[PDB]
Amino acid sequence: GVPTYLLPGSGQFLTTDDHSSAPVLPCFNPTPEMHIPGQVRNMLEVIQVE
Amino acid sequence: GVPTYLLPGSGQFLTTDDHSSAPVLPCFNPTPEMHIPGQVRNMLEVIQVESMMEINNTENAVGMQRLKVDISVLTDVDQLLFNIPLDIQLDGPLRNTLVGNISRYYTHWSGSLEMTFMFCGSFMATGKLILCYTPPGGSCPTTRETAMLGTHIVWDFGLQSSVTLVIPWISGSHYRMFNNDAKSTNANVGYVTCFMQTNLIVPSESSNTCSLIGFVAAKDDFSLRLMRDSPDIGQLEHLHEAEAAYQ
Amino acid sequence: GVPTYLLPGSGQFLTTDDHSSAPVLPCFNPTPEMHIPGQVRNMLEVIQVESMMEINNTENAVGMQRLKVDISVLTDVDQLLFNIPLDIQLDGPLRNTLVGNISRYYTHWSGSLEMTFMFCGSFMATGKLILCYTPPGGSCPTTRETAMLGTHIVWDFGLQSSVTLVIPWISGSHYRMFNNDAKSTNANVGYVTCFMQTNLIVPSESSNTCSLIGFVAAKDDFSLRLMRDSPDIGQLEHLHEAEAAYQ
Amino acid sequence: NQINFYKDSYAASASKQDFSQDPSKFTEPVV
Amino acid sequence: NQINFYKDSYAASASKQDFSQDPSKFTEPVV
Amino acid sequence: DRVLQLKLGNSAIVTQEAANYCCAYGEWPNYLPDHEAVAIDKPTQPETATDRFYTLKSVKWETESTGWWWKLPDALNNIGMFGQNVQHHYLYRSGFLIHVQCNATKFHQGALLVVAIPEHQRGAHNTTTSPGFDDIMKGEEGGTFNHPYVLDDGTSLACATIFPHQWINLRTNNSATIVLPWMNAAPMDFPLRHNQWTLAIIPVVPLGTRTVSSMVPITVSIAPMCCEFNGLRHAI
Amino acid sequence: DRVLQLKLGNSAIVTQEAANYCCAYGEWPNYLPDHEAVAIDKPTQPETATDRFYTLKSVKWETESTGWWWKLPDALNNIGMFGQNVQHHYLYRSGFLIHVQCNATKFHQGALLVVAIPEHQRGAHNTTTSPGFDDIMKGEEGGTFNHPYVLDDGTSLACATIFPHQWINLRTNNSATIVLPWMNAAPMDFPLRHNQWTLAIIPVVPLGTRTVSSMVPITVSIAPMCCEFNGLRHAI
Amino acid sequence: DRVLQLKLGNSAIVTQEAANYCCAYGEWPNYLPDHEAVAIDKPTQPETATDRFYTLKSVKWETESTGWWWKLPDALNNIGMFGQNVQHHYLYRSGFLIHVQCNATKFHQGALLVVAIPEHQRGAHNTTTSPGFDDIMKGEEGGTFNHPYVLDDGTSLACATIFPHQWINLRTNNSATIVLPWMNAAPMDFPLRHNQWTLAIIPVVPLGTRTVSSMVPITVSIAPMCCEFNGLRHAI
Amino acid sequence: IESIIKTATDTVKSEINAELGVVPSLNAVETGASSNTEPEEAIQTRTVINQHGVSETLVENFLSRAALVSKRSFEYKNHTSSEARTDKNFYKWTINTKSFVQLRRKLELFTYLRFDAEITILTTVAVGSNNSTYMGLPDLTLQAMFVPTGALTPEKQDSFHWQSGSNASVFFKVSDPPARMTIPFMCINSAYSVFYDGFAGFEKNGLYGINPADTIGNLCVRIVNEHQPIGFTVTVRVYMKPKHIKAWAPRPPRTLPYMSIANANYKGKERAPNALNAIIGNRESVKTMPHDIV
Amino acid sequence: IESIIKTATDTVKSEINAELGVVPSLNAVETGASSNTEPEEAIQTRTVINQHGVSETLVENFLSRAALVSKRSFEYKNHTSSEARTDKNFYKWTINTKSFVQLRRKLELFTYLRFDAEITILTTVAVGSNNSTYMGLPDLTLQAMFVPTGALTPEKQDSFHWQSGSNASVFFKVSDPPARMTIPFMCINSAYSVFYDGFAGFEKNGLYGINPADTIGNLCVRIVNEHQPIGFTVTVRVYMKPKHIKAWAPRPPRTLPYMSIANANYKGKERAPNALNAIIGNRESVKTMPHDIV
Repeated sequence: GVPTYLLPGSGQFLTTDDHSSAPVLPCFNPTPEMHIPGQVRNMLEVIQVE
Repeated sequence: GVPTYLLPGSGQFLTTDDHSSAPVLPCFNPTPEMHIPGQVRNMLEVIQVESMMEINNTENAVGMQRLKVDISVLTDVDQLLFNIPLDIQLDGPLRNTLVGNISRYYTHWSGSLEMTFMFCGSFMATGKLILCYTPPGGSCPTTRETAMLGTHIVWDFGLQSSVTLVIPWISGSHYRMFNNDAKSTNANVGYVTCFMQTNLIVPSESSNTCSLIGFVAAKDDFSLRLMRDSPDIGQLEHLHEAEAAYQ
Repeated sequence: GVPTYLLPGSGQFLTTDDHSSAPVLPCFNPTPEMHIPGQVRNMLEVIQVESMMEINNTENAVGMQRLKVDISVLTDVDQLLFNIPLDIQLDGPLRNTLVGNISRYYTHWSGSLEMTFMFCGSFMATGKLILCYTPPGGSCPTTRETAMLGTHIVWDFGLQSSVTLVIPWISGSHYRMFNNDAKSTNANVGYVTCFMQTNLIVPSESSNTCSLIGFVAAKDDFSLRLMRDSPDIGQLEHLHEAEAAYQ
Repeated sequence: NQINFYKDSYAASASKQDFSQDPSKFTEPVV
Repeated sequence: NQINFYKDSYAASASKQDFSQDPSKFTEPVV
Repeated sequence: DRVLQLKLGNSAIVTQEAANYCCAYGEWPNYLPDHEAVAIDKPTQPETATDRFYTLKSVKWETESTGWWWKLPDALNNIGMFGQNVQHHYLYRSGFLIHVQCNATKFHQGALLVVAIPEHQRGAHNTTTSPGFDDIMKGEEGGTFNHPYVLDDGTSLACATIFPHQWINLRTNNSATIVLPWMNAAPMDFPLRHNQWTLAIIPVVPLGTRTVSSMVPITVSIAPMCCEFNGLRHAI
Repeated sequence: DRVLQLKLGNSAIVTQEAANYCCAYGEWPNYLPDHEAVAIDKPTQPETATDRFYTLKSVKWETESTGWWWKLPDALNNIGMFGQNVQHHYLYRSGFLIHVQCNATKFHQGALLVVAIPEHQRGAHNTTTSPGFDDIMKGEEGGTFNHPYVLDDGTSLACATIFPHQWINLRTNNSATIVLPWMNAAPMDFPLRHNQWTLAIIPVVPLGTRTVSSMVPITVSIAPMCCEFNGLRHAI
Repeated sequence: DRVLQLKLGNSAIVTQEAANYCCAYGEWPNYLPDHEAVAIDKPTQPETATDRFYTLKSVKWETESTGWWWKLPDALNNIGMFGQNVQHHYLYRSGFLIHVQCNATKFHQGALLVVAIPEHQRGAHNTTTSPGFDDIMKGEEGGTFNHPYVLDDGTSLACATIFPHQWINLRTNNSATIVLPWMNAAPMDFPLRHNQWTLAIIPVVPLGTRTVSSMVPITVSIAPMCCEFNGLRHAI
Repeated sequence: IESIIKTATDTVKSEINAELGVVPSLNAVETGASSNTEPEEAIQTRTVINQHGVSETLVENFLSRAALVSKRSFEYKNHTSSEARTDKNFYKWTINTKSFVQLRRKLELFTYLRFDAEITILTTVAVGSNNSTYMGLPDLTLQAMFVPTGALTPEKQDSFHWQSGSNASVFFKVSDPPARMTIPFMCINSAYSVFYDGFAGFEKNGLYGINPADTIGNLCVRIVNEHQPIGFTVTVRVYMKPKHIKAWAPRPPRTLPYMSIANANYKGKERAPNALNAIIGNRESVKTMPHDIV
Repeated sequence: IESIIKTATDTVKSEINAELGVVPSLNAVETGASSNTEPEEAIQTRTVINQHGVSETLVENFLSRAALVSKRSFEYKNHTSSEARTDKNFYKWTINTKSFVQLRRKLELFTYLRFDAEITILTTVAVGSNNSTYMGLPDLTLQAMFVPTGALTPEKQDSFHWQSGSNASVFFKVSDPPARMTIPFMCINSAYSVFYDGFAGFEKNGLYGINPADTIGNLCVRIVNEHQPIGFTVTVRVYMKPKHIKAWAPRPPRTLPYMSIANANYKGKERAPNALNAIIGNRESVKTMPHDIV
């Protein structure tokens, strides 16, 4: 809460980090998903193709 | 939450800190564990295993002769065979062991030290050894009658050919410090002085200069606190293939 | 969580702050507690123990003569034996005590001050002492009839050979300040003026210059707030073996 | 009121809650 | 006491809680 | 005042003009419990052989006598069976039974603060050098106070009654009794090179009388209660 | 002391003056489990054809003999059916059964630490260059120790008993037995280019006797237990 | 033959070629019971401080060596914590644990009757005068036998096996163990002026061998079992 | 005993208690401290409920104040060029409780003290007087490595003992919050003996009062950054806050000024107060009141 | 086996155990380490309950100390103008466990080590000696990119391999907390073989001990900011804290001084201790006690 000490990995820009960041439009609703064919959720779906 | 004030220990790099840090690959699954034999989860698993003491510790003893002590057929009784200083955190015969080198990664240690001596003579070489750990406070006993007042064990070689003098944990404090002074009350441990009991008798066709290998391990009552850098290793200069791992 | 704004008191080093900080050894188990006698968990445990007042406080009294007051066989009645200023936070006879020196680590104090006087004369030395704590507002009473109007106790020596004048807690405020002025309403405490009641009578073969040791402690109604650095000690210069603890 | 997030019990906040006191150790060490 | 807010199990705190130990692997590797 | 009988081993002390004793910090002396122990070797526990009231050399009390002190166990490091067990063992754990007899007449004026100081790290006046062996380990005879007014360590005698203390105010007290348990951060320590206690007889009121000035001895008799000895070695 | 019989395949070793064996790190050798496996091809599992106690060339023991070492599988990389499966397969997983026979008379004094080093990354004295093939892969004959006192890698022989170890202290032990399982971070590895184990016979006490100095052979017989072979290719 | 471990106090003796011990007259050593006691003062009971195997000076064994003897408690009257309790107490009651180590080779021929004589009232040859202090109380070093064939008292060595006895026949016995309880008509006696036991090492078969004649020590280690000390006085 | 009191205890109403055969104010100082309370005798008290503060004067709260233990101002320049004894951009400080008399006297009220040391390092950069120009204060990363007592300490700034593979080190900037760390209670005994009536070694030539058990360690503080062309006086102030205090055997407070870190040697001021022959500043007489109201 | 002990084990009370036919202290070293415990023989122990520390000496806690693995001081100037081999405002460091002997010896106690590497990068800026004037320490943003072993590494500061589209990079300032990241356990085998008795390639000319599986990667550390007119010695100190330690097959500690990063080649000091013929500093004899109490 109020007592917070900064970690050694604080203020750095990791490339592979996954922390949630700020929106720029505060109420942006994206266009809804349509069923585009061939949804790729893993590289193994592309890997096992000749 | 939102109101956050920085602590005085914020933004620092502690070496022993345990806070969780950022991943670099965001979905890295490591290779799964296989059952590699000998899983080591504590230093006490390595600590209670025997390891050769450098008992000889003498300039004529080169290499192989240092890890054994040459006990000979003496013509007279009540001589000191050898005496071992039990500074497991200071340079001595107990330094080049598992317990000594690993305990030198710590400043404070506790627990009983088992010390197993294996008689590496012939089968027909007979003799009794009296091994006496003396508690600190006085000088090292050079005579047996001053030595047997302490923790002494009498060992006939026989068929078993090895003994374990368990050095007990008698100290005023709960732990013993390193402190770089072997004279201190909280650092001096005692002296393991081994003497002839009934002399070493060998046949004429067996070697008179018999040899003894001693070991120090500990028991499960051993313990270590205040981790420090071990002085066994040391870097005065950047080694070879460093600056070639950079090029 | 993620939205965090720094407080104005963030990044500062408070001396009295209580936030948890980082360990340096990540798995250090300390040595376990033994029952050392006299566990001190509050200052009131040290506060209510008696401690010698420096009643004599005079340049001819050197050392040992300061902690006692020499009460003599007076030829006439109604003289002031001694008067003690009760500034427990200011330099005086109550300064060199447990309660004075420990309360000088605080600015605000409260509670009754017990003051036990032990007659260290002979057994045959008889006499009555009247000890009168006077509440502040006026001068120190040099005469007994002005003194007995306050909190006075009459003490015959007898077999018990000690009395306790309990100085009560009469003040306008809940606490008394240090404030470096002994004239102030919230700092002046009163005056313990001890007088002859029925004169000190000794035999000719006992010492006429009898001696009295006074003590101040407190009761469990004592209390201390606003911790400060005590002016009893002081560093104008870096002491010996400092800069030799660095070399 | 404790933000002890580290794995050591010695790293915690200064426990100013030990209100138990026994002055009779030092005031009345008799009988 | 763990502030592992990242999605990887390898990113967690140093788990100094593996108190299980078997010295008989190395002390008594017999029978 | 209070008649007190202290009987341990073969020794017994009777006093007829004593006060109640000063059982230190509300605890009796005790042997080392199993959860409290550090040394894994079995303690000696000599009991009645080393519970004896070892009577030390009495010191003369005069008008100018500043004070005296005997460090425990250093005062009994060479005396009796306790002394022999001190040289023969590297570790000990013994409490003490202080009895200080100052027999004086009813016309004698004087007050001895008998104060038991835990770890009297003594000071040296006008020098920054630490006190040596000849300034600390005086043994059975026991050191005299150079400056007892500051307790010879920079502290104050005036606050020394926080320590386990008695008085031999000679009005109605001729003998003092302070019962100390084991007082160390360690459960056991080296008796030859660490004084867990000391006993300081300080005449806060000196000897003053107008009769024939007789020799008043201050006799210190210490009975090591619950004495335990670990690490049996040669006589150090 | 303890009579031990080790029978695998067509081979059998009897010893009458051995100790209890040194089953390494408390685990028997085992074949690769299904959850543990990496290679999807079926392992060979030759069993009794490659469980044979392959007896190596015995090394002579003298007074000045520093020590000897045989890298596993490099010692058996060319010997027998195990050697043929080593050349014919790119992946293997075999534990080993070390039996070291040092037959000596009852008047012979000597102690061989038989120490099984996992990944002996050996060192070279007075040079920063890595040891080549001619300093590492000596094969069936097995390398002699240049500096066994430091275990020829900068470590210490004095701490080598943390490794799976036995002694041929010639008082009451003539033969040593160390039972190694598979020891690798990988489940399987190339036998021609990685030594998962090595066996080091180090005379910590050298051969000393005052009778007729006879030739004492150190005979190493290794039986590959639970040997598995994956990736059947040509003879490499 | 029989491996025997004797652990008391801080001391421990292991022997690998011993026989069964000689617990004397079928009784263990014991402390004084309440119905058996005479001295009304509390015994010391130092236990582990004085249960230590006090190893005496070993005597050399030759062909012409007649015999040796150590009187108990006179051998341990000055040695260790038992010796300190001997000087510090007028009464004692201690049994003993005799362990005699005579380490010799398997080619050595010899037989030592280790015989514990209760009240060896020794004789003097060709004189009617009683033996003095210099002929009886030799202490730690222990007297040599002038005429061991008659047990140096007019009796016979040939009948000495009625006493608590062992043999160090060097064929299959290298160490002897005789466990003596308290042996006196009184429950307690003066240790400085009465020897309740003695231990006599008599080479009934002397040292004979045709190898290199090495020094064979006879090492006597006595552990005072159930040692009790009464009448705490000054060091006599 | 068994008092878990959280405030000052209240007094009860006292009437005229002139009872023969009992007297509370008559006590024996020759036993200990007296038990004569306020409603017992010498005052006819009233029932006042005492709600006064106790948590502030807890021995925990008494000793949990972050006071200075190591103020070292070392220069940061080319020390390797020409220096002999001075701190070559690094100093090994033996962590002692005795360097500064305030916290020394505070911990020296007790014989034994079990505490974890919240070491907070506040480091300040100033420009040395040789340069005589500001040119900005640099952001300096400093390594404070806790070495055990008697272990191998570094000899240089880049001494290759600063790797801290096993030793615990904290890296902290000057443009940052001060380095807050908690040194454990690491004594081999169950408390820090703040006083030691004994010697360190079994030889007779040991130092008096220096028990290495109560010596906490060695803070080796260095600049991790290499040298600047401008020298900078880096004043590193280690403040130690003793936390989780368990205190034993309370003592007289130190009255005379301290002379040495190692021992408790004493020499008072040349006149009272806090003088060797007179701890209290002297009055004119026993009958003379200083600061009397007139 | 099945011991989940959390403290040191307590000893039980031992009496006189002189029993014929059994002897605990007589053991066989020719089997393994001996099982003769303290109450079994050689001491008549007492029942002391052992509450001593074990969590500090856990192999996790033994190896979870952030020790230095890469101290590289590279200049930050116009390196493109005239430099030949030196680090052109960037360095590719092959992440090895062997660069600094402290953490090298700590991880080289074990044959196999499964851990995630908490890489913490503490970077310090100093002014180089050519400028000889402070003029402030600049706030430098640095990119540390973890490249897989053998993959394409950058050749310049602006080499267009610093985009880090697939490679994982961390951007961190010098006026900031040090860069804390966790490199995963990324070995293709189930532990890092700290020693390798083998060769990397199937050819006979491979390097001994360099298994590329246990080679962690390549930390390519650069200044993201373009060059200043003032050159600055940027000393980047990568400290690696090995976390989630699982250790296998413990080894003798390295006694001789290390010579090379690549191999375990040995050459002791010119006299004992830690010499090739004598690891321990020599005494006068077997019967001579060093530091004996006198």
